Amino acid sequence: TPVYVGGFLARYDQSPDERDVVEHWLHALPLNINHDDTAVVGHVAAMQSVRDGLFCLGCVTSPRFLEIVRRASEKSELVSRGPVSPLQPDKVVEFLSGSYAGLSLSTPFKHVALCSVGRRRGTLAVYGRDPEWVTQRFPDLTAADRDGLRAQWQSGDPFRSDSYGLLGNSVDALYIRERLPKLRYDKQLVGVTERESYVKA
Amino acid sequence: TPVYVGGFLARYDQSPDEAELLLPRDVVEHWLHAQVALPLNINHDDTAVVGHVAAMQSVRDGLFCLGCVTSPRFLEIVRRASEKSELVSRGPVSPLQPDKVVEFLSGSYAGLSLSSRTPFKHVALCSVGRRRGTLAVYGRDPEWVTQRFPDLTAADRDGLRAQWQRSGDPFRSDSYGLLGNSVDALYIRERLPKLRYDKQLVGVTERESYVKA
Ligand SMILES: Cc1ccc([C@@H](c2cn(C3CCCC3)nc2-c2ccccc2C)n2cccc(N3C[C@H](C(=O)N[C@]45CC[C@H](CC4)NC5=O)N(C)C3=O)c2=O)cc1
Ligand SMILES: Cc1ccc([C@@H](c2cn(C3CCCC3)nc2-c2ccccc2C)n2cccc(N3C[C@H](C(=O)N[C@]45CC[C@H](CC4)NC5=O)N(C)C3=O)c2=O)cc1
Repeated sequence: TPVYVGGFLARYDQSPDERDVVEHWLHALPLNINHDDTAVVGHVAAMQSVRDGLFCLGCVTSPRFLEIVRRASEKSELVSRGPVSPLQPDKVVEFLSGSYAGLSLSTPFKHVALCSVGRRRGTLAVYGRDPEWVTQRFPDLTAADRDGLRAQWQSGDPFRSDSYGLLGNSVDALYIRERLPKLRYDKQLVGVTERESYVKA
Repeated sequence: TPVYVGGFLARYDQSPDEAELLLPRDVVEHWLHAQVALPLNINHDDTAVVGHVAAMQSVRDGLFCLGCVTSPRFLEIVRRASEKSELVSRGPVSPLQPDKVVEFLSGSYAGLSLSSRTPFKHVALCSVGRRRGTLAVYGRDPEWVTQRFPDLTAADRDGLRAQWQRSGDPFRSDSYGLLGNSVDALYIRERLPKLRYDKQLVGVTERESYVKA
């Protein structure tokens, strides 16, 4: 029972302190925790460029990883408080949404990384059990674009690390400066403020 | 080898944001005159006892306490995890020497929080205290850690030292517990800002200590 995650990898809307490049850059891409090849959880399942940025849709497949997340979610207050509105409890989808709230890329496309908060602004990670559902979270998207994505989505366990790794990668995150302000930005920007979701930001 | 941790539980010069966090000097000192040794845990969780409180003392600027982290099951978990933490790797500053375990405690559990009505229930290592000034300073030597705190005076340290001259591993949890509790901390708002306020308040300039704030 895998988990999809979707978001923008790069946001044309925003000027860095760091569209042609990407569409050209196109014609098994893996997905890991925080850019650490001993921590591959699953794969990208689609990329696509649109009116406002590069958008990505990846799948989270690893039995050992998901097991940590399940166990770890059982001992989290945030998770226990559940999600909102009419959304139904999903301990695993909520704990990811909290832990790895951000997305980042490195063909020219090396891999996609789930991280606590992303390098390039506007890169909020939306988790969920259904790919259509996660695309439907982002108002800027269109159904022609979802056609681009659904076209793509419609080994063994590659996970070297363990809880301890994750435990250590987690408290690095705690010291990234003004991360919660940055994360709420990608919210009021990519519109997952509007369509309700499992996002904890 | 255990790790001591020290800091303010409450600051008299500070007005709370919640009315329920009032502890002033007259109430603290009354309780100190009141009559096991108090346990130390992670986030007020009775399953996460990592050791004990070794001393408390009312002093000019507040209530201060020194605590000891003895648990081998806990410390082991921490040891394994600092092994995989970029912050730990970057390393401490100035002339300090690397202490992976000490550094990771300083990151994960930057704060102290008292549990109080035997009116002192316990003390809690936690990622940030709701009282301000509750920065938690870790180190291998009780003295050294109290020397990290400017507001303290020899008379105050003599009272402290006189309490640390006082085996049932009490920890009942695991990495999963701490994993889940960490991503809670991620969504405490104005956390890093608040820790930094704590730093400047109590003197701990961080160029003389393992604090990571
Ligand atoms: C506000 C903020 C957010 C994030 C971070 C920052 C960070 C803070 N700490 C530390 C802080 C203390 C302990 C942890 N570690 C990191 C960190 C950096 C690199 C890899 C892993 C981690 C965890 N951070 C976090 C996650 C992912 C990041 N990147 C950079 C990479 C990147 O620049 N890749 C390039 C882009 C263009 C070109 C040249 C480089 N090609 C590429 O592949 N990228 C796009 C990312 O995924 C990243 O920069 C910093 C601040
Ligand atoms: C800026 C900020 C800092 C901390 C928190 C806040 C928090 C945010 N989240 C959530 C947020 C998302 C998931 C976790 N959980 C917590 C939380 C609370 C209690 C225990 C564990 C956790 C993790 N938080 C965290 C740790 C310790 C706190 N306490 C409790 C204690 C306390 O109030 N003890 C009292 C005082 C008077 C009376 C009734 C209670 N008698 C007592 O003994 N104390 C002195 C504190 O500092 C605490 O208030 C909130 C904001």
